[PDB]
Amino acid sequence: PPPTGATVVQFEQPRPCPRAPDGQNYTEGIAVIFKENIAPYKFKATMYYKDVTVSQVWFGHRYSQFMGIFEDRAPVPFEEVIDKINARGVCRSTAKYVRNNMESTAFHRDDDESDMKLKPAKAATRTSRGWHTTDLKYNPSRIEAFHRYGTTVNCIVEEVEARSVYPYDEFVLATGDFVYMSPFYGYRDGAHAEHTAYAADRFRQVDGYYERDLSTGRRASTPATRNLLTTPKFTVGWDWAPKRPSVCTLTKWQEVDEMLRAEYGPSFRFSSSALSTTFTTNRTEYALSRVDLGDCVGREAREAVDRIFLRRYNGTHVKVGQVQYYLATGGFLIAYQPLLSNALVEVERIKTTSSVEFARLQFTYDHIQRHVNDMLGRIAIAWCELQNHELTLWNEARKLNPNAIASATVGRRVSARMLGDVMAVSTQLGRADVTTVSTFINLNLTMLEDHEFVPLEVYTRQEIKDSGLLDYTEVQRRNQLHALRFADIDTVI
Amino acid sequence: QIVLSQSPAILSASPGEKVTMTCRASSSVSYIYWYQQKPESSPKPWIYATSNLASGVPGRFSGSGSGTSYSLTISRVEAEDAATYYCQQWSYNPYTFGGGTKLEIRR
Amino acid sequence: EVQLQQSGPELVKPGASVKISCKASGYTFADYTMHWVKQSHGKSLEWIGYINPYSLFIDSNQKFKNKATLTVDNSSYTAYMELRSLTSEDSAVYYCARFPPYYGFDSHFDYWGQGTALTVSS
Repeated sequence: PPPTGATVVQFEQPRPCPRAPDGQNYTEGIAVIFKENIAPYKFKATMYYKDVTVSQVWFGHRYSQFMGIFEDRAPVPFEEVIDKINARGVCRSTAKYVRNNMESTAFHRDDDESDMKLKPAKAATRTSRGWHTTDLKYNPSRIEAFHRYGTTVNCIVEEVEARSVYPYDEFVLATGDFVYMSPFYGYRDGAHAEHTAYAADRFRQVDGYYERDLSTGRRASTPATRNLLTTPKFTVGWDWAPKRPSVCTLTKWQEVDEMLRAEYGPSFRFSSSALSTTFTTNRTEYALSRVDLGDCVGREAREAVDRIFLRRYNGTHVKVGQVQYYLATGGFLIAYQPLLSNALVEVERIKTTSSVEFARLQFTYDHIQRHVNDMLGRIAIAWCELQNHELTLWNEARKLNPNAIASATVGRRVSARMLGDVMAVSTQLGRADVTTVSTFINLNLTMLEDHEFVPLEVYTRQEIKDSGLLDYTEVQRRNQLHALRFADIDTVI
Repeated sequence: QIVLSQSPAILSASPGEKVTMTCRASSSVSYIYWYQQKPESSPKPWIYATSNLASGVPGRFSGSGSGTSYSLTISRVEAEDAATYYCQQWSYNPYTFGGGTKLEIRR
Repeated sequence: EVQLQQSGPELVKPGASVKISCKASGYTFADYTMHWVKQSHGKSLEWIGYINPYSLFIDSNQKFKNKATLTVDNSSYTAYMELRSLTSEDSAVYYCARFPPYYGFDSHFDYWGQGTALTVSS
């Protein structure tokens, strides 16, 4: 409780205030995003073969018994698909072919050669168009106590769907038959650089080829280039098409009208608000000379950029430069067209991840971070401005009760006096509850509670495996155990 | 528009020795063909499918090659071999022939 | 034997039109294409085009898209070639040649006509 004189104290003077941060410069643009192509190349082929079946029948006294049924597929030759099947819708009743290094000849019904009409097969639900010649199997007539042979030749034409995967050196048919030739092989137009596993006399091309439909009989109007390959089981025909305009190893995934591009040091950051994704690329562009069989990219990007620009950015924006290409992390190729508003005109294979969730977690983290740092940056500016503004009131309250102001500022109960700054040295009944009024402004902030995220899947890996009807591993394990369950593979005689 | 540059334009050969011709193509062709022509006469098929001899040509003639480089050899040249030999492709449109090699014999 | 009998010599004025015939015998005419080649004096062989007598499909050289048109008389088994707007550079020997109606390793010009000497002069 003393006077004052020696020790003197001054108030801190207004502090420099944090400045509103610079802000991010986004380039607006149009983007199309490409992913790895997983779907095979699909094309239409026609199979041309003959079911040849010979039966051996023993004739008892009251019964007859098959002693053997030999079944074989025989290819129709090139001259018969051109001069009989396509010309007249007909097929010769004789199969002449090479099976086991021998020319075998089979006559239908063991009768002389006849041209037999191809007629539509019986209707099945999810099948394609097929045509055949005979409905019945020929068996020999009964004469007693003999073995007799009987031959059936059924000429079958069916239109099948064909599938090929990268590097497009083979293709499959819907029957399950591998063809070890590229779909794009040929003798014309530089197509001989492709892969074939067959001898050259098995493959022919026909220009000016006119399909005659086996049902309607109408010859086609536009000619085609017809490939024809004679495999040892069948002849397949398909229309030739060049490889590069018909194959792309990269598939269009998303078209986005509003793609913002930002600078992230050594990298670009490409964000979408519609997809709620953001991708990270390098600043240097990806060259389209690096993508193997990638001719679809620049064509499908340019077709989608100008369609979006004429529906969204026609009179409000202008393009800047040509389309730019960037390889994002996770295996996404982003084609990007930069834009600018009308008020401001002064080889390898890309492998794409199955999960895009890193880009959606990157969007949602950045969209919260930018809001929280903006709002808390304003509270930091407004707090420094308010504390520098209350010094005016502290300089006037100091001259009224110096004892109370120096005790609130120094830290301990201090008696005070001034000369230009504070000189300061250290220092009934009852009625505890009088009516009270608050000079305080309340502020009730609560905490964000702890949340727990459980594992959640819509379909598990076990549910996706048994979604199909037939498991090939499970059917081959059951069928190869047939001898071990019903026979004796050990005992002789 | 596949040019078939064919060398040498003139080829002298004493009867009995082996000689060879060349046919360079501007791009790769699936097969090269060969045709001889004697003056005031039609061309005749000589070698097809780059190596297969035609109907009635002697066994002293042979062909080889693939892609852009092709050749025509004679094992022991005779006096009846003096003709103009054209290489030919049909892999692109249009079909194009070579300029021609002409065998002279040195008696 | 396979024989391709061709028209013969023909002198013709400039600007006129001429029609060369190639007659076939010894084989079935409908399942072989029929080609036409040009040989100028002291020069090499140029291809013109073909026609399939069965399908009337025509593939041609675009250098001769205004000069040559091709047609087939199915009854007489003859192939025709019509040269239009004859200038001086059309003076050459023209041959007709047999070829398969497909493309394989075998597909070559196995038979040739004797030629027709065509002179555009006055």
